[PDB]
Amino acid sequence: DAICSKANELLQRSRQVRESLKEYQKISNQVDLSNVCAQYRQVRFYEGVVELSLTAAEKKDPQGLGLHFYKHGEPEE
Repeated sequence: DAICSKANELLQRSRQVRESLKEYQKISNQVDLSNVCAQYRQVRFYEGVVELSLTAAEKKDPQGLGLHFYKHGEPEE
């Protein structure tokens, strides 16, 4: 929440103008990231953003739970 707001600000300062990028990496998580992502791109940060997205994906899951889900591929839990 508040942390998220801080993150947006973190990037926002970075929008104005390496360090802020790092600060973002620390914060990265969830849906708000979508909006935040557009911001990363503004200063041509495509490459870092992908690892960012990927790391986040792994961070929530750790780990390999989804793979099991696919194996069954069941609609059940």
